[PDB]
Amino acid sequence: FDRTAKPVPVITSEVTESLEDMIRRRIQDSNFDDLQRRALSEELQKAHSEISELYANLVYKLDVLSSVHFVPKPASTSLEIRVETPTISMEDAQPLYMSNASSLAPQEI
Amino acid sequence: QNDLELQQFLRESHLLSAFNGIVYQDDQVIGKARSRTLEMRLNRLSRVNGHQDKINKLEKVPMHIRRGMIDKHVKRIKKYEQEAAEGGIVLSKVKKGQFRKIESTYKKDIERRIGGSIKARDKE
Amino acid sequence: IKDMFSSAMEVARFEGAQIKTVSGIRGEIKRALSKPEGHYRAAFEDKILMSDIVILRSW
Amino acid sequence: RAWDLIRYRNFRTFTGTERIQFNCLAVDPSGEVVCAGSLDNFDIHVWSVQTGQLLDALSGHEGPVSCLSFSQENSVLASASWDKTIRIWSIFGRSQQVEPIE
Amino acid sequence: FEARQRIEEKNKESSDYHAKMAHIVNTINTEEGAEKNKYERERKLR
Amino acid sequence: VRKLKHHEQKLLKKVDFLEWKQDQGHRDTQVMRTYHIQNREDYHKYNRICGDIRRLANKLSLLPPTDPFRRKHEQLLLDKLYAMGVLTTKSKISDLENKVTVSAICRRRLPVIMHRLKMAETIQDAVKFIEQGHVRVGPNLINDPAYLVTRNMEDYVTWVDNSKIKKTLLRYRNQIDDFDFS
Amino acid sequence: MLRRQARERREYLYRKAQELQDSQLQQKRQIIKQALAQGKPLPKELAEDESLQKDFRYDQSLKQVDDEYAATSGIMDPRIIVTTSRDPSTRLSQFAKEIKLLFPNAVRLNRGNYVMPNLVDACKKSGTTDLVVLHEHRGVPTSLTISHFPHGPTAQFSLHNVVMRHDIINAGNQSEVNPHLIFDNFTTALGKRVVCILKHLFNAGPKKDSERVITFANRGDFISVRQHVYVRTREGVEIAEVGPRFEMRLFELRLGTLENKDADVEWQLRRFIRTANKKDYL
Repeated sequence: FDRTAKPVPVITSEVTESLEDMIRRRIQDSNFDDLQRRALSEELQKAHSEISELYANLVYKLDVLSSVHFVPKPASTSLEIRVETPTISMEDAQPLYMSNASSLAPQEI
Repeated sequence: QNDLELQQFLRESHLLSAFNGIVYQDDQVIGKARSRTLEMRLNRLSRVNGHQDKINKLEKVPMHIRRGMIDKHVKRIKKYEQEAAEGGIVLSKVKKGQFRKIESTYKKDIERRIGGSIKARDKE
Repeated sequence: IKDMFSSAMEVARFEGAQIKTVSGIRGEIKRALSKPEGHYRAAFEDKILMSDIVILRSW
Repeated sequence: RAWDLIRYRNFRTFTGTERIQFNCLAVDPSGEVVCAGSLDNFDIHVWSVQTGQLLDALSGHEGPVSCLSFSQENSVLASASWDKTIRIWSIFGRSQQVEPIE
Repeated sequence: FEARQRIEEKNKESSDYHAKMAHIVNTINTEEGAEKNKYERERKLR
Repeated sequence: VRKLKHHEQKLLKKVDFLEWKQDQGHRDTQVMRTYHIQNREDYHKYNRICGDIRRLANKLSLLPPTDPFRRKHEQLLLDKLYAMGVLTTKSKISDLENKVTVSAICRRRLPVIMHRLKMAETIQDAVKFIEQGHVRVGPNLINDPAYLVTRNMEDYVTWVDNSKIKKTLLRYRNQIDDFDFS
Repeated sequence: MLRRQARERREYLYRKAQELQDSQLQQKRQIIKQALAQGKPLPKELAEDESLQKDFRYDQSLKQVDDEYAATSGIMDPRIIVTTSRDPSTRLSQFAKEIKLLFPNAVRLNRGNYVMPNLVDACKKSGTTDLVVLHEHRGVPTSLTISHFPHGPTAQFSLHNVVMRHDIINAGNQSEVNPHLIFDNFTTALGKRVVCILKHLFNAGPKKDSERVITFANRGDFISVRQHVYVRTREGVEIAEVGPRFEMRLFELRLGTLENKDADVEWQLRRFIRTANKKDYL
């Protein structure tokens, strides 16, 4: 008679041996299927600058139109230079002050 | 003859000089040169298998201003070639009913509005 | 399924075989039931009826 | 982001991983941890202040976290959100305990 | 055991038969339709 | 205006007192009739922003096809407009010329969102309801029709509590609990 | 977040339907891309449509993990609940203990009086990612269902040759370090789908000297799962066997969570078709 599906395989010593030396080949070649943890030109530069200022103005009015529920800009690890100066001088124009330190730490000097 | 970059540079030498060392290779070609260069390449590729009544559609221009466009362009062409017709230089050779392609042809984008030749006279 | 076998040994001999009803509903015999002897449990393509006959084509 | 009011410098900036906009915050009394909640994310973002990393994302509200506050004495976090629920998080010391008050 | 053996031998037999029939079909196609088209080509000259 | 005879219609063909060429086929009127726009200048206030998007999209497609500035800003603008809801798919960049459209910005308005959420039977009913002050997004009551509802901000479009409309839908299914006022 | 998750799944399957609908433009844009690349003439259908080329000016700047797992693949570690069927036997509770020790970032939940709708709702608003529901037959565990929770897929498997670490001997304690993975001949697209499902419930990026490994080796639609520790000798690499071994067979894979069974089936085992036992990953 004909039969519908193949039966479940019996796990014997030969199939465990074949499977183990498969694992040994992979594990000595480090064949592991793991998950892996996640200037130019003058004309090109000024084309970039024009579409940059267009992009800036358009994003501003899209945010204001959207009633500022938006989704933020992705990420930017930028680079900031700060000179040393008194934090008196880093303040607003008024008669008083709030702190007379220097903007750089001792371990930054 | 089967160099592709060389022959593309050869037949797009005119509008690169109209809308510019110089750049010619794609990944360096800024705006209007890029749009017309890509459009010229797509026209030249599609003119083989596409139908001749469907590949080169003219922009719809009214009669009394398209005819004036053609008359002023032919006046420019006659003035240019008539200017140096007597000269011994290698003026390039055109066919019989076509318009001579000049610097105002490449800059004014005139062939989208007037075609390369009056196809009613070409048909007759 | 009631009577094509006389014993659970016979059904054990024939496990996994493909059967079908006369309606062409394909099926497979799965396991012999314990207390009624030649009775077994089969699984079909969908719900068969009480007016059907299953068939094990052998040679 | 964090601001030293001596040297007038933004010395720390904390972002998430999901690009959301933050609407309320709450700091530790013993200011190791800052905490912030959004109106489009349903999570609470828990950052260390000493290092800059994202220490945790507390989850369990089913509505936008409208308000956050740390208790000033026993340092338990209270968040409350538009799913009609105030929720009390014991963050510190092996608990990870959540008590929701409807 | 007889289940696994009978299933895999039937699969082998079917996969052999399909290869054999497809082989004889397209050998009759290729090396006789070339002659059909050759006769049509040398009949079009008349 | 009087159905000119044959010699008159032949003699003055370009005469038209209603449809002009500067009208652009009355499409401000057409889409403000479709989406029930109150004031006359909302079409053109949206048309300026569609022209901004398409001007930047032209000037950005005129960059070379492989540089990361063009690819980053095209993808970034595409993501922003999909998240806002004007664009319906962030896949292809020809949406930044073809599918960006005053009707798309108008479909994102509050009564149209309402009517698609089945919260009102027509856009004019939705206009009447949010003028009468039944609709809040989030906690705060929204009072004007022109309010643009982004994709994440349409999850919070509900009725105000103590609404008569909320009361009659709850009492239609007689799930009205008078403890919480509705 | 009920309405947000419903409309987010709605927008995702709208975008997926729009992709398969307008995926012809992707490949004919590819045709005119390579026609620009090597200067060969363009077909009549791609030659007479003027709108596609003036969209191609815009579209010339266009260009593994799949749509449910792609957003947070290596960014965020998983969070797995392991629960039994209902009123489980003690050997199923031992097996659920062993599966929660198999997967790191997995906890175990007592099952009794938990309806599957509000269980799924409690998980997918408490922030868990995967649910593993284990079914038994008089001790012997017979099925496991994996449901990925932000409206992801459920893969339902049967388990066949189950030998348990509680059943063998006091061989010691487990390791619980982030393991290495081995997937042997998952060759079809269903094979890659099942690989992505089975491996986005392990932590991303183990150590390079992480001394435990777990293998999913396909042998004719019977994924043998073993787990091994190793220590590399001077001549080979010595494998010791630790933790449970079984064979799982996928019989269903559908595209919603566990609660509905109104989700669209991506694949399910056609058992009674005429050519059933003739192909693998059928």
